[PDB]
Amino acid sequence: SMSYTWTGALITPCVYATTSRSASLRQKKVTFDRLQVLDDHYRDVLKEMKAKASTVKAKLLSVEEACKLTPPHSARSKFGYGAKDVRNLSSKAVNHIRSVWKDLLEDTETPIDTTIMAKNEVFCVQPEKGGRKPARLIVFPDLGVRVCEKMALYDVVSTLPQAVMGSSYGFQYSPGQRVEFLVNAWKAKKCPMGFAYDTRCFDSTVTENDIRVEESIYQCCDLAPEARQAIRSLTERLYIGGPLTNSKGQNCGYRRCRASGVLTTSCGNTLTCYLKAAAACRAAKLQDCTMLVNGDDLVVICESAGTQEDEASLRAFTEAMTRYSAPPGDPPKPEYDLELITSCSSNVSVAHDASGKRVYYLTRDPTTPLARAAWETARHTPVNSWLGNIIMYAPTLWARMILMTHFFSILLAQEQLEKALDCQIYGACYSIEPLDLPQIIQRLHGLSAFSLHSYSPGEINRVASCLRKLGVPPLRVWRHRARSVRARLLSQGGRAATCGKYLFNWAVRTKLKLTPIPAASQLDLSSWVAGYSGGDIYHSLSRARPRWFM
Ligand SMILES: O=C(O)/C=C/c1ccc(NC(=O)C2(NC(=O)c3ccc4c(C5CCCCC5)c5n(c4c3)CC(=O)Nc3ccccc3-5)CCCC2)cc1
Ligand SMILES: CNC(=O)c1c(-c2ccc(F)cc2)oc2ccc(-c3cccc(C(=O)NC(C)(C)C(=O)Nc4nncs4)c3)cc12
Repeated sequence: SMSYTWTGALITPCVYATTSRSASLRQKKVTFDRLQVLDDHYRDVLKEMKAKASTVKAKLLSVEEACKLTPPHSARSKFGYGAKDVRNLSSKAVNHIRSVWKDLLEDTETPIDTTIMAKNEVFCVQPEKGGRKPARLIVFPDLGVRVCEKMALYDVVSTLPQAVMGSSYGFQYSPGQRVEFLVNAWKAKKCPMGFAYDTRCFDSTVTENDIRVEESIYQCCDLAPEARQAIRSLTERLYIGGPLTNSKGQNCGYRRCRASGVLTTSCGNTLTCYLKAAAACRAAKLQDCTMLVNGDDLVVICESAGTQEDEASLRAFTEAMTRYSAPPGDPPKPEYDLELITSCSSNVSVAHDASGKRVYYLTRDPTTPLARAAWETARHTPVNSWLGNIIMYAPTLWARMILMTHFFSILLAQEQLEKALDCQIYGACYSIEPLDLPQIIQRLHGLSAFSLHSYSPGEINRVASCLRKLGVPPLRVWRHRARSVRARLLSQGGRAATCGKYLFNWAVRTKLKLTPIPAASQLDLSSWVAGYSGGDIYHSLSRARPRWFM
């Protein structure tokens, strides 16, 4: 069937940023009929997956438990109540949720309406690479449905993917753990080879059968009968597809593929992609495959059988994936250095800590993080990629020298260090206090993140070239600026001084010996686990039992 059908009704809205005018170009790309042929390899992997799912027990979340997970800036309900009312357990919201739930338990076929919108993403615009890129589409049900999804499937999506995929489940890793997995995977092979597999419009390639296969995996859990019916009804009425409505309330068409704004988007895409990829590994007869699946993103580390054999295996892998209804965007390239694989726009690099020891870390081209940050300083935005980039890429030269320096000088100038901000980062929305960045960074990357030096020439040159291209002052200017920022932060004591000490040690002539932050142990990061991209999940950072002297 067709991934989408359109009535022709325009997608209405509620460093450059893509608008809902360029959404028409995206519609042509994402619209196509799907051809899917399955085999024994696919059925075998599926059964092995289902067998692992069988070990899972999932709790049914209460109205309140589910309400408390709602982001405060989550799109308001067309039934006149919003994220705040939900979070506050307002009788109108709670009563409207209890009815949506009842309807899911009682109505098994009626499609649920979804809202289609364009996601305004800030970019740079490379004139050498060609032209502009279209805006991505966000398909999501009403607030009431969204709370019900959490009641039925939050515990499923939090525990099932790791039970099924184990170490292959990307979303379970902090950036430091992800790198540890990749490096060990690489080191474990006699002669390693690796590649990234990028599917052309993954959500669109997802068939209504793919969606039932994943409900079949969810159905292996020990579920409460209401959770079972909710999963069943949500599959038929929402996940397999339904009608598309713009912000103006007009019908835009109909969908028969993955909805990007549902709780099961990351989880379902991970399971689906893993299933197809593990099946394709067998079809292409790759030896000793290690997979890292992160939503629609895939990295395979296998055993090299020689340049010509490896190229042959990859073509076979692609042919299998295509049959499974997962054709590639760009055909995969085999790589013989781990640092050469690019996935989730990232690559593994190496540096030294304070004692000369090697430390691996994730990095990426800084152009987009810098442009988005340049836009975010220019105009107030409710979701800051800059803070997600600091947290995600804390060990990188560019996050430390440019992002940290620039934004702490602004927070200093606005006496807003204490003010919690909402940060994006791939999936879920996080409420983070900039003053907590050192503990966060220590927890996610290690104390070494504050002592990294001896960066590779390639990384240094990438960062420097990028600054020149974007009209950003050079690294020597940033070192100067970070010395004032540091000085002013130190003079403020407490967490602010820790920000100056730890985050800006790189800027001082004679380096300070940095001890582990004591308060880093008391931060609760238990929730940080799974990917909830479109999942509408809110996690505000908390600390159990704070020691007074902190
Ligand atoms: O050779 C030497 O010895 C010294 C050279 C040198 C060169 C330029 C300056 N510039 C400045 O001081 C000013 N801008 C900046 O000091 C500035 C800071 C951050 C900037 C950023 C981003 C960086 C990431 C965080 C958000 C801010 C961008 N641009 C920046 C400019 C350049 C700009 O204007 N816009 C963009 C556009 C896209 C990408 C980045 C930028 C402030 C007053 C005059 C302009 C200072 C020193
Ligand atoms: C298959 N591809 C991959 O696995 C990735 C590769 C890659 C690159 C090159 C390779 F040769 C291989 C793999 O680079 C990546 C960069 C980022 C992400 C990512 C995506 C989603 C969440 C988080 C995350 O870390 N988010 C934060 C809140 C910062 C976090 O800390 N999350 C946590 N989640 N649980 C505990 S902590 C990170 C994933 C990949």
